[PDB]
Amino acid sequence: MEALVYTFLLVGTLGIIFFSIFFRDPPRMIK
Amino acid sequence: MEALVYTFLLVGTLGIIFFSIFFRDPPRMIK
Amino acid sequence: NIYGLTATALFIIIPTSFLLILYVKTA
Amino acid sequence: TIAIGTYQEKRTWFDDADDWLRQDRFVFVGWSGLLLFPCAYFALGGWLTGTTFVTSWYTHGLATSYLEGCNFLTAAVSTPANSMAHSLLFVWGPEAQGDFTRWCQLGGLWAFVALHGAFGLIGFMLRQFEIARSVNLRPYNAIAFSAPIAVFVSVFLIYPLGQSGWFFAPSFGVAAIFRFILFFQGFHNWTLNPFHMMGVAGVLGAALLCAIHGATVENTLFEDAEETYSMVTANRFWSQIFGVAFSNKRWLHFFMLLVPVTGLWMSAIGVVGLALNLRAYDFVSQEIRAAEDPEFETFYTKNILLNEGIRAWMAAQDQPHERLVFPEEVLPRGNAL
Amino acid sequence: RPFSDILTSIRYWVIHSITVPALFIAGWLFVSTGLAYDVFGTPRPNEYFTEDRQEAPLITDRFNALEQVKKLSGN
Amino acid sequence: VLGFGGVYHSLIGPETLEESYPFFGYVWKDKNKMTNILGYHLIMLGLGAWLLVWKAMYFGGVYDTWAPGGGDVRVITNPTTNAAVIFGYLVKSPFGGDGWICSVDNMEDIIGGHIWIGTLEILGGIWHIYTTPWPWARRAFVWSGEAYLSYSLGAIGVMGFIACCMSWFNNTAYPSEFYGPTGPEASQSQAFTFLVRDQRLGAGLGKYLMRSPTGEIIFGGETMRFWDFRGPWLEPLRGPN
Amino acid sequence: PVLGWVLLGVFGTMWAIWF
Amino acid sequence: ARGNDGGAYINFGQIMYAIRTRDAAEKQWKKERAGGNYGAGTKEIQARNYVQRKENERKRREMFDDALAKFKENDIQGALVEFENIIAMEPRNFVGDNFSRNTPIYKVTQYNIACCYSMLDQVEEAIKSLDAAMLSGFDNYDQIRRDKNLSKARANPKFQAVLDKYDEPVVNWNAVKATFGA
Amino acid sequence: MLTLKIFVYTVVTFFVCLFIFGFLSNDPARNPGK
Amino acid sequence: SWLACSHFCLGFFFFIGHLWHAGRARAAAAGFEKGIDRFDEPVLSMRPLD
Amino acid sequence: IFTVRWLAIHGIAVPTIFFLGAITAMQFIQR
Amino acid sequence: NSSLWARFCEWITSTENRLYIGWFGVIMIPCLLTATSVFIIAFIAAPPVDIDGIREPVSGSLLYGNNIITGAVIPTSNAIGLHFYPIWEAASLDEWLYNGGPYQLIVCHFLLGVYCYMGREWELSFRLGMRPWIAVAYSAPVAAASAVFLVYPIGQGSFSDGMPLGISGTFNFMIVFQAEHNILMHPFHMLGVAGVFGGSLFSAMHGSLVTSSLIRNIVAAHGYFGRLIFQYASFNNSRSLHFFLAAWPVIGIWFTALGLSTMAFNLNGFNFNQSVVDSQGRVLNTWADIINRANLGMEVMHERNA
Amino acid sequence: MARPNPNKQVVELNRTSLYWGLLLIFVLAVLFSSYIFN
Ligand code: CLA
Ligand code: CLA
Ligand code: CLA
Ligand code: CLA
Ligand code: CLA
Ligand SMILES: C=Cc1c(C)c2cc3nc(c4c5[nH]c(cc6nc(cc1[nH]2)C(C)=C6CC)c(C)c5C(=O)[C@@H]4C(=O)OC)[C@@H](CCC(=O)OC/C=C(\C)CCC[C@H](C)CCC[C@H](C)CCCC(C)C)[C@@H]3C
Ligand SMILES: CCCCCCCCCCCCCCCC(=O)OC[C@H](COP(=O)(O)OC[C@@H](O)CO)OC(=O)CCCCCCCCCCCCCCC
Ligand SMILES: CCCCCCCCCCCCCCCC(=O)OC[C@H](COP(=O)(O)OC[C@@H](O)CO)OC(=O)CCCCCCCCCCCCCCC
Ligand SMILES: CC1=C(/C=C/C(C)=C/C=C/C(C)=C/C=C/C=C(C)/C=C/C=C(C)/C=C/C2=C(C)CCCC2(C)C)C(C)(C)CCC1
Ligand SMILES: CC1=C(/C=C/C(C)=C/C=C/C(C)=C/C=C/C=C(C)/C=C/C=C(C)/C=C/C2=C(C)CCCC2(C)C)C(C)(C)CCC1
Ligand SMILES: [Fe+2]
Repeated sequence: MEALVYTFLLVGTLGIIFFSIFFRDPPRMIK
Repeated sequence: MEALVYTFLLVGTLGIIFFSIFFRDPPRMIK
Repeated sequence: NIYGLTATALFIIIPTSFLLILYVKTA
Repeated sequence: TIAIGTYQEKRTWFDDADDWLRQDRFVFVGWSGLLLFPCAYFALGGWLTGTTFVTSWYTHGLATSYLEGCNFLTAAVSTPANSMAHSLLFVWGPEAQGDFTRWCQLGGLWAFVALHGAFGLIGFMLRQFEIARSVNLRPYNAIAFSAPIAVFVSVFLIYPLGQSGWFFAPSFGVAAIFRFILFFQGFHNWTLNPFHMMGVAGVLGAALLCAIHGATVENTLFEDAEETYSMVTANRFWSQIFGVAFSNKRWLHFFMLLVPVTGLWMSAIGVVGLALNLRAYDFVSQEIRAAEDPEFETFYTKNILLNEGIRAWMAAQDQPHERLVFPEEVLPRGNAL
Repeated sequence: RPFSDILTSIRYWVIHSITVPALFIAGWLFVSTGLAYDVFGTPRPNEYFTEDRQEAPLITDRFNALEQVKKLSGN
Repeated sequence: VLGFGGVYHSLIGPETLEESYPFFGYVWKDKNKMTNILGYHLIMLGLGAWLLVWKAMYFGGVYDTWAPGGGDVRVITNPTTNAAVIFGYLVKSPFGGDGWICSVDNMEDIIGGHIWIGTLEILGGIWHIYTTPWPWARRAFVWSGEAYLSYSLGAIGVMGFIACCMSWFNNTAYPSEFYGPTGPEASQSQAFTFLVRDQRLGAGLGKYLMRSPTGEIIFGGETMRFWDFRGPWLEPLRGPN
Repeated sequence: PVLGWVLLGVFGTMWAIWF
Repeated sequence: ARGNDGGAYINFGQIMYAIRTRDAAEKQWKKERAGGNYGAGTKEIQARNYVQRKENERKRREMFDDALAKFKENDIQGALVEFENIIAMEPRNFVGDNFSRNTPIYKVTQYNIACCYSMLDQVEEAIKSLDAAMLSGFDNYDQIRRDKNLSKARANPKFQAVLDKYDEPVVNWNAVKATFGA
Repeated sequence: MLTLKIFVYTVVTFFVCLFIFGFLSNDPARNPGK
Repeated sequence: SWLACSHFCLGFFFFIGHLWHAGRARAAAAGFEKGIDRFDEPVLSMRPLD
Repeated sequence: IFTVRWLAIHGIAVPTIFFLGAITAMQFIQR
Repeated sequence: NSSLWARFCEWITSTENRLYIGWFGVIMIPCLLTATSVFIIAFIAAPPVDIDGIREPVSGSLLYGNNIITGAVIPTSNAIGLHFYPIWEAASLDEWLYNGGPYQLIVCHFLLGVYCYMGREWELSFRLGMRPWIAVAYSAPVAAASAVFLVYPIGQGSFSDGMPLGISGTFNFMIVFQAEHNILMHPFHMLGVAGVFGGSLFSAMHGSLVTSSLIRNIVAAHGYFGRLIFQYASFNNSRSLHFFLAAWPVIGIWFTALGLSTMAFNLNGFNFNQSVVDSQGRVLNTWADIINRANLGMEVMHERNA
Repeated sequence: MARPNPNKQVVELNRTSLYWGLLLIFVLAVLFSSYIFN
């Protein structure tokens, strides 16, 4: 069962990477 | 190894459900 | 399960990528 | 007179001394200089004297000095014998009883260097605080030095304090530090520890950031108050190549600070853990699997075997106070598996 | 004062020329005459293994450490 | 002599040669005379290669380490000029078992290759002296001194890697008698000597030989990785399997 | 010879399309 | 130099013809660039510049079509005016996706002006325009020597001088023949 | 598996030809100014 | 061993040299080796990355 | 002149020269 | 309108994509994706590999009782050696797995991908009109990766000597490397360690100084730095400071990569064993001798003979 | 040929069509995977 947990954690990290790459936040002013 | 494949497919379907609820598409005109 | 696994993998990658390409080109 | 707050009061010798201390010379003494300079000078002098002349024959059984024929890579100031426990080894203490020659022979010079160096580090941090106040800047530089201070305290003070004695602290030398590194690997499995893993990432990522920032700022320069490089071009480049890129100078130059400090603090916490033999040595599940199944083998099992080899083969000489004698039939060997 | 003034000064050059080599030779003599071997307690090549003890020394004592170091060393 | 010449040309002499010596003076952006210089130096290199060939075939011979009963200097008389074998090395794979041009075995192949390269270099120099780059070449290159330097740097770095590998592995252009044994050679020598000493006292099979993945007999033990070794002292003892 | 055949096929295909 | 609103400052076409024949909004971006910041004002400046570039290209294409129509009606005059207008309002520092460094219509405009002056009696300006076209990267060299419109320019030796400067004979037949003879 | 080898060779050669022809298609660098 | 090590190191450094000088040569030929002109920068004429 | 600069320079230098001489002599010690 | 080739070429070299592709991305993207997919599949589930070629396989899959910290992609078998081992040369898929072919596949595709990644860095730098030297900086990690995965196996004559694509595998590689070669006592590894530590130091110090500078500057920071450690005329220009930042770690990593590559041909680090002896030629121990004892333990312990 | 086709159009699918397509592909995979694996 541990393999499922490890794989899910890795996939979640990759999903966060994908979200950060593509669903980026538009810049604000001043920044 | 099959249990890994089934779980990913089930999670993949759930992931699409999350996208469709929240990342909808703004309505067009006429529609 | 080598042929069973590859058939499942291709059935996911090939259509999903094709749909994504069309959506990108549309937008 | 000096104006303290709304009211103005008469001067005092303290004010004169403070005025002299903060005079703008080549060397900024400041109040902290009264503690940093003597301590640092004596730490450097002690290390140099110990490397050049003092020997380690009576404490470790080694020959660590230039006078005995050692390079710069082998000379060191070695820790006192294990029989000294955690004595501070004052030159006037009950061990040396004021005899300089036998104080040096007993290994007290290591304690001299370590204590004076710790107080020199305190003095340097205080000086970093002081100069920032004089120039009226936020003292972020001093807060960064907390990482090396924590590393020094964890490794040279907290660790031997939790062990049998000073004898297990790092000795001030190159080969001696390599010995310390191998000792932690063999006995503590330090590599597998989660907190070292989070310190290695810090240092390697810090080097990565240094290189990338140096290269980017130097390639997006403007041709020839105002910044000399184009933030827009760098952001575009690193967003189309990598995927994400900085867009805020403050955030970038604070991330560069944040990475190494956090890494070193994490490693220091890990070493504090090791100080009590509180090791992350093994995974029980794989140990059981290997024991019950002789044909099961991973890289972790091989690492465990290598650690066994290091311990068994080095303990004979690395720890003379135990008087260990290992016959050739009990030393671990690869062909015996 | 500026670096150039001291660099081109005459008093500085003469005093340093007459002083530095004396101190270099003083260090040379300190090493050669064997005084360094005594003040710091470093054994000379021959007296590493005394007749009484043919192995590396060992303290195994804390409060009586001075006397035991006296005995272990060849004095 | 070269030092005197260089010092003269550097200290006292025309800084720019184009004013008084149109033959030697040049401008980087120009393409005809840069190719002229390239052709001259190509001819020089071809002459050098042909000098090596002539030395090998005439006025003494090269040291061939594969001669029977220990190598000796031999005068090469039948260099292999066949195009197929010569270019087989160039098309040869670089991975284990093949090793690109590091697998040259007999000095005949070396001399034949040098014949071919000298001829090609002389022809290329002649061609370049009398020709200007075609439009596609002019459209796919940067024509300045630094660009030529960059191309030279890339080529020479690749050649450095090739020389490293050739020196490490090859043992025909680098006879073991002079450069010592190679790593694989040393391992195979150790295994072979152990086998010989064992069988001497005794007086695959013999607990020193095993079967390679393909299916032929090779030296056993940890030295099974070096079963591609081909040494002059050991070929006589090797059969089809 | 699979390499040679494949390369000849791919090069010919590209050239034929152009011609 | 073409002005913001027509004309010419040191119509542009009308003036150039005879000679040859003879902050408030974009402040936030500046302040952000002063520091090492990207921000949002830079984004609006980028969008404005991009839309302006697209509109400019559209206008240049339309007036190129207008000049072609004028040729169809046999009006060299307004067509040449349009051509040098197109040239005048070319982007200052344009890097194409294919590393071109010049807008693709720039080369054809240069060639069209060269042809216009080839028909017109005055020639040397045709040579200058052809040289500019060659430098801009008019890669195809065949109608340079085949077009009947350019025969008048080909009469002048400077035509062949420029062509040899850019299109040089690949092989020196004279040198090889001389070497063979000797 | 001859089919797999042929497929991989075809893909590799296609991509390499694409690379080479793409780098050929570019035009030489030049400075519009000066 | 000496020959292989020395010439591997030299080959690696000369490959680094190829990279450096080739990049510089192409940039200089293009004309923007000295830096960004600060007046009409190529990035400012691109659609924002959204 | 006996300012802080002089004191620091001499304190760092005098022992340095002493030690350099000591090590240079140490080189020739017969083994 | 425009031919299909024209549109497709324009798309590749288009700069409006979220991630630039370019002409180096055509080779980088498929290679990197192949390596990623094969690596993920092999890590999650792959049969044990006979690394040593003695019919004693090592299991490194996540499905064969390994953690994340223990799982790895075991390198090819010793029997294969340096021979090319694609799928189509193996007798059968199970045989291919049992000899660690996926490691070779991943290494080859990954190396191609990283080289093309360096090329792509240069090409986008050119497209944007900036000076093209980020690729030179990137060449350092690429050089180290090439040394670990390709040059060292070449020198040692087998691909089983490359670094396993795992964590505990990395530690095992490092320990065995120290056993065979004194990596610690080699000047190039010392230069690498100095480079990494100096990179961390300079990153922290530069970040702190710049952050404390921005208040709502450069002269004040320079004055503070000069008063701090007696360097008033050190890195006054911002350009010089940033070049130094770039140069220090890159030079360090270049030298450590070269050190590893040279050790691949058995040119080890310093060896001060029994260097100090008293009269009558009796050996006096030193720290180098204890390092030697540890190295001897590691060496003797992994020599698994059959 | 120089003349373009007068009857040349462009395909286009909105985001809703994407979501239906992705859901159909994944749901079919969920249903049929057990049988393919068998
Ligand atoms: C590649 C190197 C090189 C090049 C390009 C030149 C080029 C030139 N030199 Mg320099 N020179 C060189 C090397 C070189 N020289 C060296 C090594 C020396 C030291 C001896 C000199 C000493 C020297 C002097 C003192 C003078 C020149 C002059 C000249 C100019 C006139 C040519 C000439 O000497 O007429 C001679 C040309 C001939 C064709 C006569 C016949 C020469 C035959 C072919 C000799 C061939 C030698 C042979 C190939 C050697 C091969 C050795 C190989 C194994 C390495 C010309 C610009 C003269 C000048 O104008 O000043 C700038 C001048 O006064 N040179
Ligand atoms: C600010 C500079 C400074 C600092 C922080 C230290 C700190 C230290 N030194 Mg170093 N040292 C210094 C300067 C300094 N030293 C100088 C200038 C010299 C050259 C002479 C030395 C020479 C030296 C040697 C040779 C040794 C040390 C040692 C030590 C340690 C033990 C301290 C101790 O017990 O001493 C005494 C500490 C105090 C007295 C603390 C002050 C407490 C107050 C003032 C007492 C007041 C009581 C009362 C009012 C006074 C009496 C009144 C009476 C007249 C009626 C400690 C780490 C020893 C050590 O640990 O080495 C291993 C050691 O062996 N130091
Ligand atoms: C006539 C045209 C011509 C010729 C023949 C050469 C020839 C040469 N040039 Mg070049 N050069 C030319 C024009 C020419 N150049 C022009 C126009 C320029 C621009 C100014 C240059 C600029 C230039 C530079 C900048 C350099 C050269 C160099 C060289 C020499 C390199 C030798 C070498 O390393 O070979 C390697 C291979 C061999 C040596 C093998 C060949 C063996 C010999 C030569 C052939 C055997 C027959 C021979 C004639 C007998 C010799 C007898 C002798 C022992 C007495 C070579 C002699 C390089 C040099 O160092 O010159 C000294 C150099 O750095 N040249
Ligand atoms: C160091 C020596 C040297 C140098 C610097 C050059 C340099 C040049 N030569 Mg010359 N050449 C040489 C030796 C040399 N040549 C020799 C010895 C010969 C005799 C065989 C020739 C015969 C020759 C001819 C017949 C022609 C050139 C041409 C050219 C120019 C075009 C670039 C090029 O060579 O194609 C490099 C290739 C490309 C830029 C395109 C890539 C195509 C593939 C990938 C590589 C070429 C195939 C390759 C050789 C076979 C192995 C393939 C493998 C890499 C996969 C360039 C100025 C051409 C030109 O215009 O000059 C007049 C030309 O037509 N050369
Ligand atoms: C024959 C090959 C060659 C040639 C002709 C040139 C020529 C030139 N280079 Mg290039 N370069 C080369 C190889 C070459 N380089 C290689 C292999 C590298 C990679 C390391 C570089 C990296 C490089 C850079 C980064 C720069 C140049 C620059 C220059 C120009 C000025 C030279 C200079 O800095 O002054 C003389 C150089 C020095 C005084 C520096 C010497 C210090 C070195 C590091 C000492 C090393 C000694 C050590 C024992 C070497 C062995 C190390 C061992 C580990 C292998 C000049 C046009 C500069 C320029 O302006 O470009 C236009 C510039 O910025 N080059
Ligand atoms: C081994 C690595 C290492 C070294 C040698 C080092 C050294 C230094 N860093 C300094 C600063 C800094 N380093 C920083 C962050 C970091 N520094 C790091 C790693 C290092 N930093 C890392 C990893 C980080 C990231 C968190 C910051 C943020 C700063 C500073 O602001 C400061 C500076 O000004 O930069 C220039 C300087 C402080 C001067 C000083 O101690 O005053 C004199 C004090 C003395 C002499 C007392 C210490 C005595 C020591 C502890 C006793 C031993 C002495 C012997 C000689 C030891 C020999 C050991 C043998 C093995 C050779 C000094 C040059
Ligand atoms: C073709 C090449 C493809 C490359 C694909 C990989 C790209 C990686 C993208 C990393 C995004 C990380 C999230 C950033 C989150 C984010 O949105 O940051 C955004 C940030 C920019 O922030 P701003 O400058 O807008 O900040 C403004 C301030 O007001 C603060 O918000 O970017 C960075 O600082 C760079 C940090 C890089 C950090 C790299 C970390 C890499 C970790 C990788 C771990 C992988 C584990 C895998 C396990 C199996
Ligand atoms: C060998 C080469 C490769 C071959 C394979 C290629 C495959 C290509 C993709 C084919 C599929 C495309 C699907 C388009 C999907 C799509 O977007 O359609 C959208 C379409 C309606 O779109 P409109 O015509 O309104 O859109 C107009 C334009 O904007 C274009 O979308 O609906 C349909 O025609 C039927 C769709 C399938 C039916 C959907 C509902 C039922 C299935 C879902 C059931 C879920 C489970 C429920 C029970 C648990
Ligand atoms: C312990 C003691 C003390 C004190 C002490 C001191 C204070 C000392 C000092 C000392 C010192 C202060 C020392 C110094 C030394 C120095 C040295 C030893 C140096 C060396 C150098 C070198 C070795 C160099 C090298 C080099 C260079 C840089 C140049 C060229 C290159 C080379 C790299 C070669 C007290 C009183 C507390 C108590 C009693 C005793
Ligand atoms: C003597 C000898 C031999 C042989 C030899 C030979 C045969 C040689 C050949 C050689 C060759 C046959 C070579 C070739 C080479 C090639 C190359 C080197 C290529 C390159 C390419 C490039 C560099 C490209 C580039 C580019 C492109 C891709 C396109 C456009 C852009 C550019 C320009 C970038 C033998 C073995 C018999 C024996 C031993 C020795
Ligand atoms: Fe910065």
